[PDB]
Amino acid sequence: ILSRLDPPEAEVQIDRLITGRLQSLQTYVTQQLIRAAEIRASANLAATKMSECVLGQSKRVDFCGKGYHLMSFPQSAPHGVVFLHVTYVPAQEKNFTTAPAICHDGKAHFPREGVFVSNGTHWFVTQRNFYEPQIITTDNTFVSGN
Amino acid sequence: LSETKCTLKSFTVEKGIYQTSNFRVQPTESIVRFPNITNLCPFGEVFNATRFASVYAWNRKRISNCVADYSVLYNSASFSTFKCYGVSPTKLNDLCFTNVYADSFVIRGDEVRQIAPGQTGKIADYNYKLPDDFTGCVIAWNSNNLDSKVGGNYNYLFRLFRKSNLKPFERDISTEIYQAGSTPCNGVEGFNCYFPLQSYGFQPTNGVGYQPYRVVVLSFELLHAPATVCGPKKSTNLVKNKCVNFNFNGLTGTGVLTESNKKFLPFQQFGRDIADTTDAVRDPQTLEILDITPCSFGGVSVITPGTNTSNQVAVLYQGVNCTEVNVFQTRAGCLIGAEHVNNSYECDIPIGAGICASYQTSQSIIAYTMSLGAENSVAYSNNSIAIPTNFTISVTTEILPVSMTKTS
Amino acid sequence: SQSIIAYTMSLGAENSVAYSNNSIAIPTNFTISVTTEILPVSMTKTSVDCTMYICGDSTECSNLLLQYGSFCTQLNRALTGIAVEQDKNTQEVFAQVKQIYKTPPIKDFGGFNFSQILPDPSKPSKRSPIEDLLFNKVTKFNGLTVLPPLLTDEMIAQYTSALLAGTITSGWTFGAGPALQIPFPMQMAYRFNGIGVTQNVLYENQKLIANQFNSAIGKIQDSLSSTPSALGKLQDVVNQNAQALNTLVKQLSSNFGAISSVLNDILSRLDPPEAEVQIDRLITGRLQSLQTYVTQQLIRAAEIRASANLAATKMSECVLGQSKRVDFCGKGYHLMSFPQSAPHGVVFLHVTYVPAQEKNFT
Amino acid sequence: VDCTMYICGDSTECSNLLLQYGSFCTQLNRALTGIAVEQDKNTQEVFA
Amino acid sequence: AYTNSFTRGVYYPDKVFRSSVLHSTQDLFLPFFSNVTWFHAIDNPVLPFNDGVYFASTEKSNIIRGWIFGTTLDSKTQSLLIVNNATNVVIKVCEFQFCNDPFLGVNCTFEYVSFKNLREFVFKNIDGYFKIYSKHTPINLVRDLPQGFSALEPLVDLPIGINITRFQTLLALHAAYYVGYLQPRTFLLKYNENGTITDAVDCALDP
Repeated sequence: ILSRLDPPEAEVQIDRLITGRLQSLQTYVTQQLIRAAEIRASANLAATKMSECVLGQSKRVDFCGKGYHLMSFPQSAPHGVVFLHVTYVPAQEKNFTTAPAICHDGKAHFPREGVFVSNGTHWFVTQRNFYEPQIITTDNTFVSGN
Repeated sequence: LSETKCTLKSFTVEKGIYQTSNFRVQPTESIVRFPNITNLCPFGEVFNATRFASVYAWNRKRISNCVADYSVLYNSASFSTFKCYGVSPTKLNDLCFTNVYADSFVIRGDEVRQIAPGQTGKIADYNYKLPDDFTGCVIAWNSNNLDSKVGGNYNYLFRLFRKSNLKPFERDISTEIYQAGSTPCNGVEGFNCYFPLQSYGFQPTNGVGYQPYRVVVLSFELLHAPATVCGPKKSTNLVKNKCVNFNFNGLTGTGVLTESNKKFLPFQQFGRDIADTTDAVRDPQTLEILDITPCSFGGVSVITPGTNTSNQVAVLYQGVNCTEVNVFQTRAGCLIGAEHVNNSYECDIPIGAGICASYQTSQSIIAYTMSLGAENSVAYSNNSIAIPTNFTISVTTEILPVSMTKTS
Repeated sequence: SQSIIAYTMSLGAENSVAYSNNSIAIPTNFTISVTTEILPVSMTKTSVDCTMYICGDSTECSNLLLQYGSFCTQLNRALTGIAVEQDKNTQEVFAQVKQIYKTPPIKDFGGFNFSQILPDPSKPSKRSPIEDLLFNKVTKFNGLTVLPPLLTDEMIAQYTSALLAGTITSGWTFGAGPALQIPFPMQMAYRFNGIGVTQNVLYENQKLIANQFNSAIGKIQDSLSSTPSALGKLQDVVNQNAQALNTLVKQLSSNFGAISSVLNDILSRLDPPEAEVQIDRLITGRLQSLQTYVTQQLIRAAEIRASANLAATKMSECVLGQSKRVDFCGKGYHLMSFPQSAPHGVVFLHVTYVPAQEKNFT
Repeated sequence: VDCTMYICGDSTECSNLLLQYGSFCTQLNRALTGIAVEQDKNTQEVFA
Repeated sequence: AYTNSFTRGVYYPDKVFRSSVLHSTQDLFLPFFSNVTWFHAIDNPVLPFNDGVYFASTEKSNIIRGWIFGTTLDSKTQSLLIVNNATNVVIKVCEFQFCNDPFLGVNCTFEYVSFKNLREFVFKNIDGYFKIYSKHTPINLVRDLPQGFSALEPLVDLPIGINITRFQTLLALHAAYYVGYLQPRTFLLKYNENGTITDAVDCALDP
């Protein structure tokens, strides 16, 4: 479009080139707009994750990793961030017969916190995530009804 | 395999599935099968009559049932102009068209290039109930030595200039007047009254368009359900169940002609579908209805592992029946180069419809069915409960992008 | 005597509360309720050939079309991105379980009847009667194609059944580790203790609770069967794409600067090099019509992705465990959750606890 | 915004010439009304 | 002063088969469910044609056998007399300047080749080809037209070129034809599963 052909025939030709070069810019800017639009949502999600999993402890299930969440550590990276999660998992199980409540002296009893487990000869009360038997005693039970 | 390398602009192809090109069923032949009227009369006796019965007492006659050596006249191919805009170019040339009319005149030789609506005279202003029915791309020609004599035919007339506005192609034999007058001179002169006669001059040095011709008459109809009229040609036997280019009643295309069942009412010209495409056409000889089905086509996808160690590849055809082209048929299309086994694993390379393929041991690509995972069952009872005893610790990893570069 | 009338807005009824420095109220009776909501999950997949659609298979068109560029070639990649994203979302939402569980043969659950929700082996498609109602209530080739989805309703139902069997048998334990069996009334006592009520209340009203739950389970199916207007959210998504495709097809029959539209009448009766300024304007106009549709598809897919993310979060939180967030997993206090599959969607069933009666005290 | 009057300025010649293109401004109006409807949905849903 | 034709005046504009679809178009038409011309010439008027004229003859015993459609009688252009023997069409004018309207004595009458009975016609001429529409239905109300719905179809497209505006007809030797001037309107049509029109809707009648 610089140094090569006459005006009164080239002015009707250069217009085609100049109008053909502009939609190429239009499409590019639209593409960039869409990409930035989704990147923003990704960034918001990352910020929320860091806020709720680093500065404190979260109770939402399967939010800050898989399993029971304990702690987290952040790490930096080019154009991104990396998280390190710490979890807790049980791995060994057994099982015996159980019962919902106990009758004694015509009065029912319930466990204050835990369950009633029998080894086949005796009865014990245990918490719900780790096994250790306790002697059934009134300081950890309450009475209601017949 | 090399097509994928060309399409990827790389010398190393990673494990995956990619698309290369679109396979189209090649049109094999072209067929022109038109209905038979067994006669092509109205081209020699109609277009150039010898005696012209008075338009005032017109005597129609069903001119048909004749055969001559008409190929001599129209065997030439000097048809040049096709300029009538908008339509895209492909498939006009085999149309059997409907409507044609013109005028033959001694136009005042001073106006050769003004054959246009908006004039007076027995033919120009008022003959016919004429709507704005313009379908076609105009036809006109000249003929001097064979038919006419130099000097003209004094029957019909057009113009461009009169004492007032002419009556524009309400070419309606009634004597209705389009009024554009203020005061009548009553055929006598006076103050502001021009001379009704004028001197244009019968001269041979003026325009040549004072010369005689005549125009044509042709009968064709537009109609709804099976008739048996439009076809001029020596027609080949129709080839059923074949993907060939066809030509029926004026419009062409490529496809397969099959049997239909639509009950109808015998006044056809043409049938069409919902999507503005042609649905079904009608039998050339008999009163039967034929269908139209487009020929097949589809994309081509290549399935292969990485080229780091193995060179063998496979090919997939999408949405095409296998019989139309080791071979295995799936609901996703036609598969070639794979082995079907009786076993289930988890997915390696996705394909579709719950089918995944992998390179396994001797080594070849094999296709199998989905396998969700292992099965489990727990002994449930009204008085059973399980308790954990030992634990463990674990660590995971996650990644998330935050931003990108900036330009101007 | 009926007619159309206009009126002024009313925000609802009025209420008053008796306030004092030494007054208090407290509930006495309770009730159980069940709600329902629907979400979309995915979108149909299509593809288009650029050169054939534009040129109409003309060599005299192709030999000058290539003068312009590879824009349609990159449009193919643009469409392929959405094509992959659809299956990404569909796999991710339902692929949260690692192993398959199955129901014990005997249905002894302390009076709780789960007939309406459990799969029926008798039917050719092993679905619930609710799923059957859901299925019943839900109702060219110019280079355009439709591609089948990777996954099918057959294994979708399998995934849903495995989820339901696992939860009904092990509570939330399987959501973090190996499955541990536990009696159903014991699990319900845990839920009640978590809501903040002593567990003896459940033991003292088991018969009434079972009756209320069974009645609600029967009621919801009839309500859904009766009311048909709840699936508009699923309907309009399909309707919009269907209408857009026909609009794109019909746009082929347009004049586009020159005086007419159709694709048949310039080459065979004309001297060849005669129709530049027509065919060039026509091809430019026809090409221009494509990126608009592409942009619409991009925007719609972008919104659908956010919807799918919300649905995945809702399922992962409400189903696998108990939520303390207010009004997240339905109105009122939240106890249970049951999922159900649907064409291009998912349906959740919530169980709620609501106080009933009142009484004044000092 | 009305497509026809904005483009043509109430000219019959421009109006009839416009028909050689299509009905894109119709779907333009459709999209505009679609967003206008959703505004009220949001406003009601937040405070309802 | 103006009745309604109700559902009268529906004809196939073009002829391409469709099935179980709804179609719309724009063309010259008699306005639908509108101020239809109950001819308040007070019922047998004679008027010009202009662009279009609808026709519906009330004839049962063939009291009037031959329609005559003269236009101007200027002795120059023509006046086509088409009387049909159900097999043939007369192409002649009775014009060599003999009288035009004969009478029954109890003006040439030659022939050439080419209410249980309701004969309805639309006379539209298209660049030479004359579209002639016809139908046959019975009625019971002896006074006026019913409110029923029906479809009208053309017969021939004979290509010569002649207009018909101001005419009057009678017999040879040995009615409430409502002149509904055709007007350009946009219409929507309903096609059954068998390709038969069963309903139509006017667009500009009311909101």
